[PDB]
Amino acid sequence: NEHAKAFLGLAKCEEEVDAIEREVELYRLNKMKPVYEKRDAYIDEIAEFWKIVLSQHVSFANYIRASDFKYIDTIDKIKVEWLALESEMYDTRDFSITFHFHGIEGDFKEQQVTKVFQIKKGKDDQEDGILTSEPVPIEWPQSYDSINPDLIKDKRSPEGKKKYRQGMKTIFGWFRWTGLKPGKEFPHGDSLASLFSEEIYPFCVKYYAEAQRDLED
Amino acid sequence: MSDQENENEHAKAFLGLAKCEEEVDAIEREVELYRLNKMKPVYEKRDAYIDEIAEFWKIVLSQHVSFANYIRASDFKYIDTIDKIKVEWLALESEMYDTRDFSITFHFHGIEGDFKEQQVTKVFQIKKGKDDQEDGILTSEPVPIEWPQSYDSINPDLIKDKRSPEGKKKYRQGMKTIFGWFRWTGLKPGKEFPHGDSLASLFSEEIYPFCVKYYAEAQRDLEDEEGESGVDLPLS
Amino acid sequence: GMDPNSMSLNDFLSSVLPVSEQFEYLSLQSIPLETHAVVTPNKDDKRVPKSTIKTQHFFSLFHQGKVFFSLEVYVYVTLWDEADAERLIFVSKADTNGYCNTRVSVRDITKIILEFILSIDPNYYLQKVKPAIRSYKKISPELISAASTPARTLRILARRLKQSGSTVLKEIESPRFQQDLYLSFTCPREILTKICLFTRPASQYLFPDSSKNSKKHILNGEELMKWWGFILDRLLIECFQNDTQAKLRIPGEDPARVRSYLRGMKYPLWQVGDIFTSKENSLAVYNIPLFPDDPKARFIHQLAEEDRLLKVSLSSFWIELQERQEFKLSVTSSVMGISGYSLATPSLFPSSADVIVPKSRKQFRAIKKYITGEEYDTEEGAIEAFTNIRDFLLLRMATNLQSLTGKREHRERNQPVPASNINTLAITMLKP
Repeated sequence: NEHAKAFLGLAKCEEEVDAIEREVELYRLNKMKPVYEKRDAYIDEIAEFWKIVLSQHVSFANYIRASDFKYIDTIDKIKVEWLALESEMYDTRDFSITFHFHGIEGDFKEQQVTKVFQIKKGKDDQEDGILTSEPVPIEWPQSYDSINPDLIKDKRSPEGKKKYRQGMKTIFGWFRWTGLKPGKEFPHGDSLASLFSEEIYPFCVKYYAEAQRDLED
Repeated sequence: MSDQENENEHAKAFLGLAKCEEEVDAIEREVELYRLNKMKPVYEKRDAYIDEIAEFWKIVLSQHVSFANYIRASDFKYIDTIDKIKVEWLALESEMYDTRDFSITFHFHGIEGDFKEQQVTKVFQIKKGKDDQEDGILTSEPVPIEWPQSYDSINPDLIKDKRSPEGKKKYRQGMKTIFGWFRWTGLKPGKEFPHGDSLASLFSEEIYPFCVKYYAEAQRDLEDEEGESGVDLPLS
Repeated sequence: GMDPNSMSLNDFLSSVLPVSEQFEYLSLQSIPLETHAVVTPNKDDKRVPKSTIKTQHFFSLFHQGKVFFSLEVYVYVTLWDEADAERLIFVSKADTNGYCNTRVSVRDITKIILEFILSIDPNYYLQKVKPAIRSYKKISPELISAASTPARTLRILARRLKQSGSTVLKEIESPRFQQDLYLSFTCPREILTKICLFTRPASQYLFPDSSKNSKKHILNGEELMKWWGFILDRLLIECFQNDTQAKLRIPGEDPARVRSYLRGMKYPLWQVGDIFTSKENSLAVYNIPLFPDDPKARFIHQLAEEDRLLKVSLSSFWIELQERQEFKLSVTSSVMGISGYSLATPSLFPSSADVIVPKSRKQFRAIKKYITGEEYDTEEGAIEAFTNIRDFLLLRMATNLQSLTGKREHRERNQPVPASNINTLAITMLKP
């Protein structure tokens, strides 16, 4: 009973710490907001910053088709916003992410697109929970309409089942990824997302430097 | 669009960016100090429950997989007598310490006729090396600890000639016990306890902080499940 | 099963070791685990596995207070519902550290440990099997399992104490629980047996930095391949039926070269190629077995990453595997495979003298790491390994490291030693 009292105490302790993780993570997220704005403003005076930074990332290239880079090269702003800052009802891991594309005159439309990702809870299989999104509208390259899902004739065709697949594997297919339709969506959409929120956006500068360290050589 | 103005706007931005990473760096520390302070009271609360539990440390240090690697298997006779581990972070006493800086205190219960009951404290501070922006390395100074009698033949204070061929073999053998680690300083590479620095961080970053996790894994009802937490899909 | 056995691991080893010389051995085994299928399945395929059982065997020998040899073998028993059953011995690695002072035949040691593993009744692994997933949703009261958070684990401990005065459930050891928490299967003793092996000098790392040690002779891809070939060769001769499939292949090398190496084999039916099937039009994904630390699997996982799983055939796979610097192979690395039936029906269920089975994966790893995580640039690591092994066994397992005396020599003997030991059996068993 002096022995059981203690197990309970520790269990309450273990949970104080959970609470402190979030409280710290928020603290950090707020200190970083201004600094990201300053930084992002400077990023913006470098005009091929994201082009460079995205061709040099090892994993990122793996998530998307070679063909996609035509369009990835037209990305010129990326802003991540941590939604837990806007409201205490989001996981500190929640964020929205906004891309601006310069488009390719006559093929790809210049556009700004935001996608949000929030953790959803499970029934004991959570592991913190899982990341999910909803489809956000983006306008596909005119080339890609051969594999644009909104623009395809029939999934069942043998041709038709192959194009929809190839299209869902593009960066654009990722834009309608939700994480709630297994084996029907862009592969590892959640991993690419976290990649942006945890690796690419927070350290893009470091990657741009490494990219230049690698061009000189 | 001048190659010169163009080159100058970039330098101005690059400068802005470096200035910005500095701010990030300062924030990391800020956040770490923030974290450490909110934990102090919570660690105290916890460690007091931990004392109400016997065999807590013995069990925990047997649950941690890598720890076993840093020491002689035979050291577990003595590791098993540990009933107290306190880590104190030194930056909380003074901003002149790295946030990675800490003193760690052990209590050994001792073993009848072999190992004396004792409390040892050992400090680990980061020192920065000249010309080396490495963040710096962890270092310590030797702390007196009374070796178990069974280790008399590899106790540095008992060996006759460290230099002789036999004497040197025995000294290196004691150097890879947990007691050799109490003597580790980090400033005599290849002549001390191996990876004393890795072990120290192990304690400060995992064993002490997460000890309750490791303890709970030793309480699974099936032997083959202690202590864990629980190929391809090629289509799309 | 529960009946006597005559051949033991101690026996196999002594037979192959120098007469009147002491050696300690460590035979370590994992708790047999229900696991994913060996070869990536085909969404629409001939036959689907009722179950797949994985067990690791790890061996070490020591002479005079120093470890000097190790062998890592995984055994897989695959059960089909309709299509019978087969066992596959994947030989992961065999290495030395070069700190054995007296001369021994490592080729023969390695051969004989494999014969021992061949002599093991498959059913031995099927008796009590850790499931891949245990469902605790059916069991009352609440258990502390792999997925329990530390806070829930502690609250359960607390509830148990207030109610019981103990944190142990007597219920675990009861018949109802033990049968629901493990799996059991059966199969024939005489089943198709495969052996798999990938020679690559870069795999030879059971003893880190043992290269640094002058005493150890490091083999090159070619020497290393031959070393193994000799051993597999002998297994075929001594252990398999003479209709057994024997394959060798050296990726990026042309078969006429390969064929020139098979020249030496005593065994008649060695062929260039491999023992893998030709499913989904020779697509590599569906024919390549994925083993631990094995180069084959590593590459497959890179394919998966570059979504090229549907774009590489088996033919293509060997050449690409050789082309990519990240997998090595450079010094003529090779792939050997065997498929067939052993001469003798494997009857043997290893005894406490044949194997040690640590209580969990963590404990198994801890022991094995005393050897594989030691540094061997100098002799002091071969001592450290032995000391930590002997000490750990006694301290945590109340076990002493097993000893044995070799009994083999340059045979000038009056009669063949196999026909000599049999006489001794006849007299002691038929007690005249």
